[PDB]
Amino acid sequence: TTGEAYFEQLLDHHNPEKGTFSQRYWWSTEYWGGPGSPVVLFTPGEVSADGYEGYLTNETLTGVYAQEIQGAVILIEHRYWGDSSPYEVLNAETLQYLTLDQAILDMTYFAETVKLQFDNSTRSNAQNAPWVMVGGSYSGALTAWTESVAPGTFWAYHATSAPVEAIYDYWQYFYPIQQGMAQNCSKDVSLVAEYVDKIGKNGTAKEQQALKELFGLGAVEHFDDFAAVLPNGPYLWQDNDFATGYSSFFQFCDAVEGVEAGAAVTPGPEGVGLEKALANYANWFNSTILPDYCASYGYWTDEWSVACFDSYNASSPIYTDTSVGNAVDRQWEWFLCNEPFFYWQDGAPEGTSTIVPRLVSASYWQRQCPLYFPETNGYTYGSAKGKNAATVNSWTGGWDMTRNTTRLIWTNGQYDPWRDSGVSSTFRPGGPLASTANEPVQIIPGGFHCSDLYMADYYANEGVKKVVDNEVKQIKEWVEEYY
Ligand SMILES: *[C@@H]1O[C@H](CO)[C@@H](O[C@@H]2O[C@H](CO)[C@@H](O[C@@H]3O[C@H](CO[C@H]4O[C@H](CO[C@H]5O[C@H](CO)[C@@H](O)[C@H](O)[C@@H]5O)[C@@H](O)[C@H](O[C@H]5O[C@H](CO)[C@@H](O)[C@H](O[C@H]6O[C@H](CO)[C@@H](O)[C@H](O)[C@@H]6O)[C@@H]5O)[C@@H]4O)[C@@H](O)[C@H](O[C@H]4O[C@H](CO)[C@@H](O)[C@H](O)[C@@H]4O[C@H]4O[C@H](CO)[C@@H](O)[C@H](O)[C@@H]4O[C@H]4O[C@H](CO)[C@@H](O)[C@H](O)[C@@H]4O)[C@@H]3O)[C@H](O)[C@H]2NC(C)=O)[C@H](O)[C@H]1NC(C)=O
Ligand SMILES: *[C@@H]1O[C@H](CO)[C@@H](O[C@@H]2O[C@H](CO)[C@@H](O)[C@H](O)[C@H]2NC(C)=O)[C@H](O)[C@H]1NC(C)=O
Ligand SMILES: *[C@@H]1O[C@H](CO)[C@@H](O[C@@H]2O[C@H](CO)[C@@H](O)[C@H](O)[C@H]2NC(C)=O)[C@H](O)[C@H]1NC(C)=O
Ligand SMILES: *[C@@H]1O[C@H](CO)[C@@H](O[C@@H]2O[C@H](CO)[C@@H](O)[C@H](O)[C@H]2NC(C)=O)[C@H](O)[C@H]1NC(C)=O
Repeated sequence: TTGEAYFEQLLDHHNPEKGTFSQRYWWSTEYWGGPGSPVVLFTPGEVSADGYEGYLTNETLTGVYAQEIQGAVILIEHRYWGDSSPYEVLNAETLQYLTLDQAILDMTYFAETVKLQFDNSTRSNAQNAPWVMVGGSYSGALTAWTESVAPGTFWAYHATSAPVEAIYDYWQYFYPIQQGMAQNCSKDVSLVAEYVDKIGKNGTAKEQQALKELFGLGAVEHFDDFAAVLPNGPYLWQDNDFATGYSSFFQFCDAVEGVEAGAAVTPGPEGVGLEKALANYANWFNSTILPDYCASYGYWTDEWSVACFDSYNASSPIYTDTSVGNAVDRQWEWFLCNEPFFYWQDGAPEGTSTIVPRLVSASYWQRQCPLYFPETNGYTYGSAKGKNAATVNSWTGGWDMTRNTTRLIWTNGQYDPWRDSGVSSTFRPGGPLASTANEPVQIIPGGFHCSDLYMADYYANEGVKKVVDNEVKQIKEWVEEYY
């Protein structure tokens, strides 16, 4: 049996008397064992909960967990998304309560205090029953940070592809993509990305314009903004999966190496060279990607519109649409500018090879925060009041929260673009966290973003199956310890 309910969440957990707001949540007792049985808690994170109904199911890791431990599952919508915002206009004033501190106490308070329709008794709240927090991507960092910051409510935690370390200049976002990408495609995307830099730095107004026209982006005023489209190639890697097959990422690397989908003859490890890779890249963007791009924000109808790419128009609707269901996910942008997480997705520093133009820099992204959030009735975003990535790592422990852990399990993906801000990062001091009995961690060979949350991956790849079986076994053994 299933249901949808509303929980009256505290607006300010340190001031419970500024009042409440309504937060949307769903539950299934499909595998529930009755009072005192476990509860598996999940939030989609930085997104409306519309369409996430599958996480109540054993087609996702969350239900698989519930089936094996005979618990219920509850999907909770994160504050400020979907039907769970305390305000209908999101600016620097109203967004003041969208904070990691508040999100964390949101879950512990919910688990400790919600009056569940399938159990009016207190006997399945977190004080009298084991609650398992599961999350991937930011929700995984939320799971882990709750273990770090408010340890005593949930019984166990599983965090997959969690970016627990806040990083300002996060060029390492593209490092795993470089590694897992084909060699020829890696070298050739490096060539094009470094050419865009040389034209933007040491190049003429005429050279710059010509280059921007190869992509069909001649009307883009700022060269900055043109360089920011090129990761559209590497970005597709995050849409990968062990069941996506011949996916859009691989279609892009074929376009760059000048071949058709099932070609008999292909380039070797060294690729096709700059003059050829430049044209294929440029033609791939103008042909497949650019059409209807801006139109997918709903703010423009023109199929060949080029306005979405203008990050300097302070009046663009990507900045001024303050509605809860805006298109750019400004709520997530607030965490980046205010917490501050940053995670700015940039080209590598000068010593280091890059598949993204170095023009796409931390400053490029930082600049956009006051346009997303102009100063409102005295309030700003935190990185303008002096906060930085150490503001968060000081509090959460970042990478080093692994030092004292209890009943928390990590999964990461070998080629996950969010790997290098998580616990298995190659840049973390000492290298990837070593697995221990007390604190297990495993890396999915060849893995992408949260590639163990969909069961389609379980059947499609024998590596995921090993990882899914071990962690399901660890969550079972740990919950049994509650009795
Ligand atoms: C130099 O540059 C080259 C050009 O870019 C580059 O080649 C490209 O490499 C990438 C990465 O290796 C290839 O992507 C893979 O493609 C696999 C499918 O290949 C078949 O389809 C391709 C697409 O073409 C389509 O074309 C038409 C379209 O209508 C149709 O034919 C159909 O749609 C085709 O699919 C073909 O390109 C490909 O061609 C092979 O066979 C041809 C003869 O028929 C031959 O001409 C081809 O030549 C190439 O290779 C040979 C060497 O063998 C070389 O001599 C040639 O010159 C040329 O290089 C080629 O042999 C096929 O017909 C995908 O399976 C694969 O995706 C898997 O992996 C990723 C990443 O992990 C996952 O996202 C996917 O989900 C998927 O995972 C599944 O499969 C893997 C298997 O490894 C498992 O690990 C997973 O667990 C999962 O398994 C599950 O699903 C499977 C079914 O999907 C089940 O089997 C399994 O049991 C599980 O259930 C990836 O997309 C890309 O195709 C290729 N491009 C070309 C043109 O070749 C070079 O790498 C590069 N070299 C260097 C050194 O840098
Ligand atoms: C996932 O859960 C479904 C139920 O939601 C399981 O299907 C049930 O299986 C039992 C035993 O085989 C049957 O008695 C039920 O009639 C099935 N229910 C439905 C709705 O089909 C399914 O077996 C589970 N999958 C796995 C891999 O364990
Ligand atoms: C690891 O962290 C846990 C959680 O913060 C610590 O457990 C606390 O220990 C103090 C002192 O004994 C108690 O007053 C608290 O009630 C405990 N809280 C919980 C939630 O268990 C634990 O001491 C830490 N372990 C190490 C080795 O530092
Ligand atoms: C910045 O964005 C605003 C809003 O999208 C643009 O203003 C619109 O311009 C179109 C034609 O370009 C008019 O049809 C609309 O009526 C305008 N609406 C508003 C609210 O201004 C503005 O042109 C953009 N600025 C630049 C330099 O491109």
